[PDB]
Amino acid sequence: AYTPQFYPGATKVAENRRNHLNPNYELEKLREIPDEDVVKIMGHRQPGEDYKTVHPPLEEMDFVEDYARDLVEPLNGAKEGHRVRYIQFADSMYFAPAQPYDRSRSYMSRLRGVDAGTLSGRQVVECRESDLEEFSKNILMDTELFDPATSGMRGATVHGHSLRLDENGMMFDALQRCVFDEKTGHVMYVKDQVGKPLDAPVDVGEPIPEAKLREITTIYRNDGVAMRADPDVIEVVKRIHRARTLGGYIPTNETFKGL
Amino acid sequence: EKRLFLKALKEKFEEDPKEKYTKFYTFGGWEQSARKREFVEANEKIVSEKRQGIPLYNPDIGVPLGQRKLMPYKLSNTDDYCEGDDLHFLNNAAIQQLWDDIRRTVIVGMDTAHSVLEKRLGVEVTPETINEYMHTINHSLPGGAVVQEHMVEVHPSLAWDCYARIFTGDDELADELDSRFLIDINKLFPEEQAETLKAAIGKKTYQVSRVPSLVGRVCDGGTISRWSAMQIGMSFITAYKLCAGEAATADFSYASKHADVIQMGNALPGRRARGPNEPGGIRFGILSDVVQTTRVSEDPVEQSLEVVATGAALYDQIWLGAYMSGGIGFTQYATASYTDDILDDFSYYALDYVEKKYGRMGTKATMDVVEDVAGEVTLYALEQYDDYPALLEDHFGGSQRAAVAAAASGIGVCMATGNSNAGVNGWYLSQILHKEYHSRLGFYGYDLQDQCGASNSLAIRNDEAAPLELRGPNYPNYAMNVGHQGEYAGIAQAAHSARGDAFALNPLVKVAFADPMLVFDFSKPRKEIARGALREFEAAGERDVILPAK
Amino acid sequence: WDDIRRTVIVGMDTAHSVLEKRLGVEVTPETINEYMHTINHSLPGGAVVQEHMVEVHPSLAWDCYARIFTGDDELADELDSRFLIDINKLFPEEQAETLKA
Amino acid sequence: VKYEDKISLYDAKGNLVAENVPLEAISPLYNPTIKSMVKNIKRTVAVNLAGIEGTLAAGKIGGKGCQVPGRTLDISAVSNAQAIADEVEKILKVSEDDDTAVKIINGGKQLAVQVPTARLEVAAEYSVSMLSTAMALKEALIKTFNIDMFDGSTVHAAIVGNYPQVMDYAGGNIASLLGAPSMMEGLGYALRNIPVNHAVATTKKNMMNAIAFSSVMEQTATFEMGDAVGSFERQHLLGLAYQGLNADNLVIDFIKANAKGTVGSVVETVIDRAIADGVIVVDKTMSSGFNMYKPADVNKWNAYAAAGLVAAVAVSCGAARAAQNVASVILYFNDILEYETGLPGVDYGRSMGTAVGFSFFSHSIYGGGGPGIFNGNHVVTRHSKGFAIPPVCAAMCADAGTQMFSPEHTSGLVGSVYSAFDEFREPMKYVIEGALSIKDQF
Amino acid sequence: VKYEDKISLYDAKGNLVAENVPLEAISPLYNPTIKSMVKNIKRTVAVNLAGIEGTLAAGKIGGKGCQVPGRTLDISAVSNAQAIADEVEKILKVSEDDDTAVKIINGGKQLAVQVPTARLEVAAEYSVSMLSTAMALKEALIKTFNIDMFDGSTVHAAIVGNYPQVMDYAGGNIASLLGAPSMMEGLGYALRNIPVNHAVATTKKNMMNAIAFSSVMEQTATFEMGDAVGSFERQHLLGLAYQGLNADNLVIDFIKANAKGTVGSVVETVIDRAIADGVIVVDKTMSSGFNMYKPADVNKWNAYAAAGLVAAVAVSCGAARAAQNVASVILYFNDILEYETGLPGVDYGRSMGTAVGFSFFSHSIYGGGGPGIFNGNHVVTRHSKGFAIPPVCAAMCADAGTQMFSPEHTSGLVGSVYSAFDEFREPMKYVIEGALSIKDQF
Ligand code: F43
Ligand SMILES: C[C@@H](OP(=O)(O)O)[C@H](NC(=O)CCCCCCS)C(=O)O
Ligand SMILES: O=S(=O)(O)CCS
Repeated sequence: AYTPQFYPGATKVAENRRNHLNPNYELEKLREIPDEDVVKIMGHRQPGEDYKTVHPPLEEMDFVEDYARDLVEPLNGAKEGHRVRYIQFADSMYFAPAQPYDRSRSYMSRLRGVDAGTLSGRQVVECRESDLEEFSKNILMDTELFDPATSGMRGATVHGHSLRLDENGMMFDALQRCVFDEKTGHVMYVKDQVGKPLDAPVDVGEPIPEAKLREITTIYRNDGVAMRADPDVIEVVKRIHRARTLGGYIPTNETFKGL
Repeated sequence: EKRLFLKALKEKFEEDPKEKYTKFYTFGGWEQSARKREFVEANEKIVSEKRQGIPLYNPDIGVPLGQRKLMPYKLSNTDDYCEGDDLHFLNNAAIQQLWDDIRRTVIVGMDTAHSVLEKRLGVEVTPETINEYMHTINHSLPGGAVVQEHMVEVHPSLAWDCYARIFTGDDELADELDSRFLIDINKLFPEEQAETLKAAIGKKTYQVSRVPSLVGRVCDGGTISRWSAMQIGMSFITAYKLCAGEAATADFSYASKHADVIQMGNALPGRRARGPNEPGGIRFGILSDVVQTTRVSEDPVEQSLEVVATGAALYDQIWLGAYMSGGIGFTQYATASYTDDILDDFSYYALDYVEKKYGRMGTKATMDVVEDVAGEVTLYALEQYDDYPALLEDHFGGSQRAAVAAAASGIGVCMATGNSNAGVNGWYLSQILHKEYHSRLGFYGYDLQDQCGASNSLAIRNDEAAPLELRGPNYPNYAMNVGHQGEYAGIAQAAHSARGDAFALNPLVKVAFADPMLVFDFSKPRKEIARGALREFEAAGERDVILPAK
Repeated sequence: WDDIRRTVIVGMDTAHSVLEKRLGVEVTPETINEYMHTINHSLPGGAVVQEHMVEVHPSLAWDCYARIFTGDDELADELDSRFLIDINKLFPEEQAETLKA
Repeated sequence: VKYEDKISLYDAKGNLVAENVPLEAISPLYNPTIKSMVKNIKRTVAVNLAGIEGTLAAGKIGGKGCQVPGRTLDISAVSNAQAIADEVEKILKVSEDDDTAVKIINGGKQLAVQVPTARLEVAAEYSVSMLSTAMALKEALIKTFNIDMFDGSTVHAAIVGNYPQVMDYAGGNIASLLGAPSMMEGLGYALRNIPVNHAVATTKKNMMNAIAFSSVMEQTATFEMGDAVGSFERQHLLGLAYQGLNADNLVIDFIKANAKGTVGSVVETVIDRAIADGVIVVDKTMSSGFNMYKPADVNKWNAYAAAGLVAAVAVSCGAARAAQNVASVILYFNDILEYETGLPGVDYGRSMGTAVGFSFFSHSIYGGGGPGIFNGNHVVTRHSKGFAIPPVCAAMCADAGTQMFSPEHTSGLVGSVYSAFDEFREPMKYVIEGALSIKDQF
Repeated sequence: VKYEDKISLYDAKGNLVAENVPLEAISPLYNPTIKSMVKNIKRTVAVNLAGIEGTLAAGKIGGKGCQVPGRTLDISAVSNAQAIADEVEKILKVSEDDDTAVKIINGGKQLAVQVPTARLEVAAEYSVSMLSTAMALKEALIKTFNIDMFDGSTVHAAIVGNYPQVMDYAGGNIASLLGAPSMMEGLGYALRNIPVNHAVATTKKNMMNAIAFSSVMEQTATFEMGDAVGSFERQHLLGLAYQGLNADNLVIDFIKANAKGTVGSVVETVIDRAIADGVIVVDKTMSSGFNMYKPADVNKWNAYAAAGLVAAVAVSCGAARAAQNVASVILYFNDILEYETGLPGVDYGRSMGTAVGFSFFSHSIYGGGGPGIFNGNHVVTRHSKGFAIPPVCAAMCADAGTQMFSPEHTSGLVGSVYSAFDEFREPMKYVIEGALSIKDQF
């Protein structure tokens, strides 16, 4: 068959991007946050109530006989008719281990039936609620993809991805959903991602140290490693740009001889 | 190292610009800014007096503002600072007058009208008759009715900004005409630029009608052409005593107000339905010709950057900010192209790199020059954001960095090659290289035209091909998204600033906006936006003489 | 002409249905009053999210109002009268009944 | 059959051609000639190669007064011409037995390209012709002279002109008889875009042929608008037959009877003919004389009045030998007829309203242009459903060169392109022949 | 003839139909089914008789929340639907064998009319169908129920909402698959003005049939816009064949190979198939070990990527059973394909950018809405020439009811009217038959 190569580049950041893109790569486990804590942090529902419904289950409702549609198996939240909810992260530009385009690409190459959207200050994932909670707790929270200092889950008022970190190494948060306690050294969540305060603070764990953050980040920086140290990614980008330009001009084999 | 943006970073940030750490949540909220406090007192007074208790402005509800330091904003090449609220187009009268002066401008040629008067109507056309016509149209254009006291007229102080001007490439007609209402090309332009513009225009005479600003305030942009045409026809049948009831008058009406009319913008179709003289219809070359920096400066980077500032303040702040979306708008989406010298430093680096490697204009536009120039400028601009945390904090939005770096790269390519489509191709390559560098690009919009562009920059298909001077906000890729249209016009200017051209697309637009009688002078667009931010810009269109004082 | 030009009427019934059945958010007259308080701040040009945002001068937007009227008398009863256009108070009785019908 | 009306067909010289022709034989839904003109108008594109060469040489791309320095291409389109035409024909070719026709006009300086009907059979609108011709011409110019990849935008701007920014062909050198479908006054108004001057120049300044061309386009457009549907179809067919195609020699007879006459004499002859043919009868006589008249056949009376309107315009504008009289003649023909008989005028006052429109459009400083640029896709002239425009063709044909908007000044390219087709140069003769070919099927 | 590459043909079930079919057999300029679809889509009009009765009974003329008190008419159009349809057929008939059909749908509640082809042969555009149907319906309602002369204006307002004032059909009870020509955002965009919900409701929520319908309409539009002429034609022909008709069964095979997979697994399946078929080859191997790829066939690689894009959309939106994932899947299929292979995207990044704007206007405050209201004429989804809309149609077919603006909410009259015709409902099984009919003519 064909063996994938995911991304170009020989640098450490390109290797981290390849590891995030690879679905057969096991992400390193760093935390252990229970499912109820992640559910109460997302703020969509309290742990204990049933999943609300946006449409009846696929077994109860009737559909037409579509051959191409019915040979793709659905998510468990799809056949139960669960509503579509969101989890949204803000990633700092100062050596956060996950980055918005990197996350999007990794989530589209790893998860099934998800809507990934990238921005400068935020990256959002939309999926069925039960599946969203499952993959959020299993992958997005307690892995190398998350750092409680440089990455915060903010459903609204996202600001701080390009701002300087504070004296505790934590990202700026106008709503202050995330707090740092010095007597334990951990990081606590006092509000959900929307901003509503919780009944009790929930501990997510200690922040990842900066030296570890340098070797697991997926962003190019002058103070870290730069794109000038990785000319292969720049060459691939220039090749993609030239191929786009030549295909837009005249889409023939003769035009692509000057590639 | 010495950087052009460093001084604004020292003034705006208490901490060192290279320092990676700071503190927040200790600025008192919105009370740190005098503009917000003034807004609060004005809101309480306005509610209690006019609104009879209906709430208008409630800073307590919504986001708690002022959690971080609300930085002031410099204006590039100017030594003055202002808050960001002063740069909003609703709070800045200079930006409103910038759009008002463009909207109220119609250029009409008078050579077919003179030929019809001489031959078909049998009326001699002398410079004295042209002076008489100019007096008549200057009386009649604002609200005037010639020798008809019974006719209802507009108050003259209500239309003090209205003027009717004339210019011509014919030199002896120019010195035989009155200098009261003449746009003199020879004394407003350098000698080589004046010769080039006279050669491009020819031996033809054109009139510039500046419809009063209040007409554009009450009505729309398509009102201006009808107003100017009607007043031109009335002044022509008054100054030259002609019968207004024969078919020869209809032929003369076509020759005088429907033959050589130059409009600022075209009408827009479909869901973006608008009339002429609206900012979606203004091409990038026309806006490059509106800005007059080639008159007073020889630096190509400054010539391109004034067009960048004007295009930002029009397309992103007014057109897309209100005309297409509305609300708070996209003010600091656009001011980041003209607040600090970040774009100035990046563009000057691009010019220096191009001059060292390829000369001023020493290379034919090929692919390899576009790739290496755009890549070098993009890498420099992104590492400048990397090693200056204050620079990253100033341009907090990834859109308010992508545009700046890509504008610098496109400006450098347009210096090196002189082709505007090569410059926009360099822009698109810079955008995708930015995306792969930071794993980030603008808002969530923001690169419909930057992944598509690569293929449509040199396309030849019907709805995909256009020179960048002929492109505008109605170009299908550029129709919706903020942060591109203003910098595209600077790239179009940078193609002609590299050649030292007197104009970009229209010589008549270039001469018309050199008029000293304009309230907004387009020679220094950055300086007047500073004046409107400091509340020292006297705008037009105010109905102070028809309103009570209490 | 300015008052006619600046007037836009939007039916807030599909939005309530989107809130109720797509997002699972209940819509009460208390939430409608909170929404009216919010939109009377946001429509002139105030900031509700997005820290480090500029706002327009309230002196230039004193004529900006966001109003609500309902053909439902029960909803119009526990609605804040500051933002409410009352059909029963502003119209004669027969005209009010015809308009509500 | 559904219409029992029979017409006798006459040529432009007033000689009889055939008798007892059914009224639907000249219908746009039945006549093969009218179908052929509609298809040919939909698929014919005029290309100005000399304009392209001049625009590219001076860098005059854009619009009025627009010039881009540095974007100048020195190609020789007129000198090559045949090679460019062959390349355009090869690109536009679908089958080998295609109707693709790129012919050379005025020695290489113009092209008259006809795109095949295969590309129009799968098109919802007629704009496929101009866009396909523009694409083929761009490819032919890029391949013939080795244009650099960075100048294809300049070539596109020279050919089409500001299209992605301005939804029109403004500063280009490619033209068609029909405008953009998004630039119509109303829905179904595409066929009322040909001005009077284009019709006059296509027919080589022939009176009856220009009248027939304008009437055929206007009434086919009323069929396209849905106006001539149901109870209005008979009135529009009668209007077409009697106003444009000289049914029963009415226009020629009225002109011959009023060679020395005025508009009022034309009105008198029209009333006399309508009384003699039984179209109108006396309704009642008032106390002060003035026997009122009512129509025994309403649509036939409208057709008679329209034929008399054309004849009155011809008589007055042949007396004056000037085309400036059209508005007054239509207006006061309708006024005099109405207050002479108590009968409605042509199109029940719509012709008079359109004449008032012509008056304020061609006789004042509020006006613009002359009568030669009158077309039904204008807000001034749209109100009459094909009853006020064909007389303007007779007026411009009777003009002795005293109009600024002469057909020579505005429609030379249109005449040189569309005069080659026989059904366009002489629409009257070939429409009559097409009606004769389908007589027996009714 | 000029293209020597052959394709196979498979149905919607993945079963082989025929082999060695030439590429031009599915061309819009050659395929009889595509020509018949374009001809029938221009003459078919959807009529809401129950909507007409409800509008007249309550005086709901005007549009959104508009009532005119006093202009209330009480008619029984649903009960007299047979007589109304007979009168409409009588009015619209040209000859006696003309393809005029007025069929009754939902027990008189809806009416599906087909105006004759001969009425459209002499029309420059497609607006003749709706205007002619409106006039025929007005006459049928006036003469069926003896409506007063002063209420025919109310009847017109009920049938067409505000047409003389608003150049559209908004408040009326008449509709068509194509939009008004005044709403076109570019010339030749008439076939691009079919929203996704209309195509989904027309095909009765069948995924492959909706993909075929949207692909046929979009690529026929690219032929109409002049985009797919000359050297650009082969790319659009292969895009129509592979993305829309599953020529080499690429779509079905990719979906079957990724039944429990993600977008990335579809990407690797596409790259593996393209390598195995010889479409792409290794250009160079870099110092990092990255294998840069180049296309041995540019247009075939384009078609393979487009088919894989449709397959990835189907896989992800069948896993989620929600239609809000199209923009993300179209974005990141291309985004990871380009940086996995070094190859350009589906439409050289014109379609990834379409997804970047679709992701804007499907998840923001600034406009757009649900995926079902977009179309090729929309300013957000016009940039990809027939390579991004059939994925949206497939995703809306895979939606289980998570969208507020569903095809049931948006296209109820249009879907029920246009699903009654076999050619519109199942375009796959008839386009394949039309290709088989002309397989031997190349
Ligand atoms: C709610 C939205 C969705 C939408 O359609 N627009 C919003 C909000 C909107 C509102 C702000 C309302 C207010 O003041 O409360 C307006 C002004 C549009 C309007 N006319 O109402 C706006 N944004 Ni937005 N918006 C902006 C920006 C941005 C950048 C912020 C960068 C970052 O720090 O994360 C991000 C995009 C991103 O995904 O990266 C952004 C997002 C968003 N923007 C997201 C989510 C905001 C969140 O924080 O919860 N804006 C900027 O990048 C700067 C320019 C700024 C615009 C106003 C100005 O120019 O002053 C403003 C423009
Ligand atoms: C998509 C379309 O909106 P509709 O779908 O037509 O409502 C279109 N939007 C825009 O172009 C918005 C432009 C400015 C808002 C975003 C700026 S980044 C418009 O307003 O007509
Ligand atoms: O977040 S969005 O990109 O949707 C809008 C930012 S102004």
